[PDB]
Amino acid sequence: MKEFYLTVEQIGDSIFERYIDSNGRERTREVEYKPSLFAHCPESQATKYFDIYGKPCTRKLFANMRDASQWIKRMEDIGLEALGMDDFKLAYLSDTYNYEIKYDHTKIRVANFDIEVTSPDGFPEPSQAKHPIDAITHYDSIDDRFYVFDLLNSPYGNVEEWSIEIAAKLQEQGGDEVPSEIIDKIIYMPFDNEKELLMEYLNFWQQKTPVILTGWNVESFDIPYVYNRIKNIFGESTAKRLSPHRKTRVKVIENMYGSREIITLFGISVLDYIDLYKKFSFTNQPSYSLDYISEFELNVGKLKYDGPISKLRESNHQRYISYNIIDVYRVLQIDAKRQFINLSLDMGYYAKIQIQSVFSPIKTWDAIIFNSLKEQNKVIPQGRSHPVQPYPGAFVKEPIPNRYKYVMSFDLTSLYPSIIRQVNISPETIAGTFKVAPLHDYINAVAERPSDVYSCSPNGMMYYKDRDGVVPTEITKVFNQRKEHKGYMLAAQRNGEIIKEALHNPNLSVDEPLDVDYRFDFSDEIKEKIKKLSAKSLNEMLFRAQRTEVAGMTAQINRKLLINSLYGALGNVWFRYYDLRNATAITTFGQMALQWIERKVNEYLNEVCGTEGEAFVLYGDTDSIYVSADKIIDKVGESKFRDTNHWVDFLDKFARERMEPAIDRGFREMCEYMNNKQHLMFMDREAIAGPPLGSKGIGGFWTGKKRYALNVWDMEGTRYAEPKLKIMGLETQKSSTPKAVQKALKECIRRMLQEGEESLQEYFKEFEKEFRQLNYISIASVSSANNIAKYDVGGFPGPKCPFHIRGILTYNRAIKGNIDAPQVVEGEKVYVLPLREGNPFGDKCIAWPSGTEITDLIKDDVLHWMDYTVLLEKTFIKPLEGFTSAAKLDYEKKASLFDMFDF
DNA sequence: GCGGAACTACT
DNA sequence: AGTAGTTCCGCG
Ligand SMILES: Nc1nc2c(ncn2[C@@H]2O[C@H](COP(=O)(O)OP(=O)(O)O)[C@@H](O)[C@H]2O)c(=O)[nH]1
Ligand SMILES: [Ca+2]
Ligand SMILES: [Ca+2]
Ligand SMILES: [Ca+2]
Ligand SMILES: [Ca+2]
Ligand SMILES: [Ca+2]
Ligand SMILES: [Ca+2]
Ligand SMILES: [Ca+2]
Ligand SMILES: [Ca+2]
Ligand SMILES: [Ca+2]
Repeated sequence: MKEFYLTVEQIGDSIFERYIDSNGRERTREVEYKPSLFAHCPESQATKYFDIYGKPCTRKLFANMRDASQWIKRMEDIGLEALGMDDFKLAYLSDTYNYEIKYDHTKIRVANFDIEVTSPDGFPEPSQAKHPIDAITHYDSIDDRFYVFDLLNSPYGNVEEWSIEIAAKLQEQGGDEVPSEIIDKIIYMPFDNEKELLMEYLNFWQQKTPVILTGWNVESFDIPYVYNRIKNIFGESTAKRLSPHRKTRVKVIENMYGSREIITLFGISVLDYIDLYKKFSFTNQPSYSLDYISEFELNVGKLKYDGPISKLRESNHQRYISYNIIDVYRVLQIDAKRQFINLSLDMGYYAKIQIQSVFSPIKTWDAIIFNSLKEQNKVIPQGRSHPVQPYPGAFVKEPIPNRYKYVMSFDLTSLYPSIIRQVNISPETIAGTFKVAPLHDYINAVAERPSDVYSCSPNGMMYYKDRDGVVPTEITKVFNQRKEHKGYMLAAQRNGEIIKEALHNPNLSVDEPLDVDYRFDFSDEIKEKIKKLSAKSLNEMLFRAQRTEVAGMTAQINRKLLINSLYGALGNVWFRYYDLRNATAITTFGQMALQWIERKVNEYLNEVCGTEGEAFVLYGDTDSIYVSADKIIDKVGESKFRDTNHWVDFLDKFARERMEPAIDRGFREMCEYMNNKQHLMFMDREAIAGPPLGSKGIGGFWTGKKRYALNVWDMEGTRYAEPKLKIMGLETQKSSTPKAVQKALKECIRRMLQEGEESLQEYFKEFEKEFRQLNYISIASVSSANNIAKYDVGGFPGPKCPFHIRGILTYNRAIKGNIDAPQVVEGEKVYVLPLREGNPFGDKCIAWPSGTEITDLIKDDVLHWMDYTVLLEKTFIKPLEGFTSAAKLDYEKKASLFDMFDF
């Protein structure tokens, strides 16, 4: 079909691009690309080229890129603007693919790899690569195979080959539980020497050069390690062969006692999945280990193996290798579920950029606006720098800490991109300034109307209402494109059902899969043929209908992610269209809006319930307001409600038929007041929360800004079977807290909201004793010792020493003169427990090796002096009180039943 | 490292 | 205790 690119690169004066041919073959190309730039000219030399300001420009075509750059520097001294796209890779993509790109991921080579490197001393530093690579599994998507390169005769031991027959059996037999559907997709290659092994790994890499490279943290470890290693042994010029163009660029970094290398390989796109998972996940994981995330996303357990990690190879090789493969596999399962690489390509090919530039909102948007502008003979402004300096932020109401029974919230749609469209804020729409009053004067409609000819903002800017802005025109385009892909998706997910129903009655015969476009609901003619098709054809059509559905879905998650990252570009000094005054016009507007709708709602609810000065808005998000329906319920006794599911119904209607309308009216009166281009502030109710009918629960509470808990029944229309707990900033998932205390802290919240003060106390008492009876290692902690030697002063903790190092020294002191005891080594991993004051160890804590169990040398004292109380009060009662105090409760009664017996 | 949450440590 | 100063994630 139409060809698409794989990678674009600027190597001096030529562009090096890898692409897919019109006949589907992968091809490479070199092009001494000849760029163009622009310069302003007089109103008599004008042609067809204009900047966003309307002033004419003349084109300048250079012989090569070096000249073009050279001409920009030169143009700088003269003091004249150099308009035009200065990143020549994007201009070349815009010229070579002047049409919507339609790609076929099935022709794109995506590589996923992980390596293993045995280390006696500390964690192997990549920038040094002193330790040999004894394993390396490479999964190629084109071939759908797991290529395992297993070493066999290292300076750290020699071993037996891996056995696939074993690998698939139950561990309870010696097997490694390697998934079934993976066993036949493995190609095991055993080697007798590293240098050998390594060379083969390169022939492999040239014969199957990745286009996209993934793994779990391959960017800050695996890649630099493989690079430096090969370098060390064969030379940087036979290491640069990991680059299809023999060009690399090594960047170095280091802070105090940490240092790293990130080797950018020319001609190949690196999308580290961890880096990727942290961006599109939108879920803060308290940890990002392959192990933790794999559990979260796959409810799969941390593969077991005993002994210290640094010797798992000479100890047990079989399992050593099997856990290398499993891990590469766990990463595919996460992608097969999150589909993040697939989202990368889509967004990448949409903006026409290098796929990795997806991590940068600046590049992506810069390309979109450029391409949009170029198709109109428009010339982009030259990027000039400006001093970084903050401006007002998001208004966040300081809530009065307390309990809140009935609460329903309202959110306004895509607030910021929406302001940019309402006020018409863009760099070339600025039209003036006005004498500005205090912000309070504006939220209260006390100040004078700024203008009757221009669109304004509370900060003092005015914009042109007669012309569309470059930025706002672009936002609207992307917004309308989502609606388009929604439809395609729904129609494909709909044509999908039709096809399945057909499959219930396959026609015994031989036919073909119909030639139809799945983005559109099938015609009656098609539907009628479906019923007669065979099972082969039909099953095919289901694939293709299913393919089309996912495609339209990713397309819209894309336009959605895009729109949300725009404000991030417009506020960044390095964005080509940045302007401090505009960035501030958006932020000051958003503030005013929120506090204006606040006054209005407080106005409308006090009138409707017949009262005065009452405050119904208890808290304000940056784009949300939380209202307490307390009186709105008291207005109806709360004894006239059948079940709880009844009042949820009632409030649901009271917000749609009365709340919403009074809100829309208010946002329009503000649109005129500020005289804006188009009214776009849409604030719809989203959540309904409170305590189960006829219960003692409190409903919810706020401790402070961004810290609250709500018992939610309905969210934007969908009624929950079981109420859901919404927890924000109460830190109930600290990595520092024992898993059992995380579950207990969440339990006290549910009981406070759904059951009540009484029910709370009962439970605090319960967890109290059950916690004091937990195994030690249960409540222990982990961290590693990677700078103990320094912190060590004559055997004791030196100044500013870290807790775990204190333990690693305390342990270190009780083991002097013993050889059976597991020693702690620089870089290893350890366990830490707080010791009770007065212990035989002489310090407040102690640590020990995580790879083996506590020496019988100290075990008994450790168990006897473990400081349960300090942990219990530090991780469970200190935070618990924050909730209770603010909510006006007590997790323990001071006076109980016994003080009736006059003992 | 990055960027930074997220932990000590001090006037 | 706010405000200021450190560790350090993820990788064997
Ligand atoms: N319009 C436009 N072109 C740019 C800018 N920067 C570099 N160019 C280059 O301008 C040329 C585009 O002109 P083109 O559309 O082919 O002109 P025409 O087709 O002869 O009218 C290409 O070499 C672009 O890469 C820019 O900011 N705006
Ligand atoms: Ca790894
Ligand atoms: Ca590993
Ligand atoms: Ca990284
Ligand atoms: Ca049939
Ligand atoms: Ca919100
Ligand atoms: Ca208006
Ligand atoms: Ca909504
Ligand atoms: Ca101190
Ligand atoms: Ca220091």
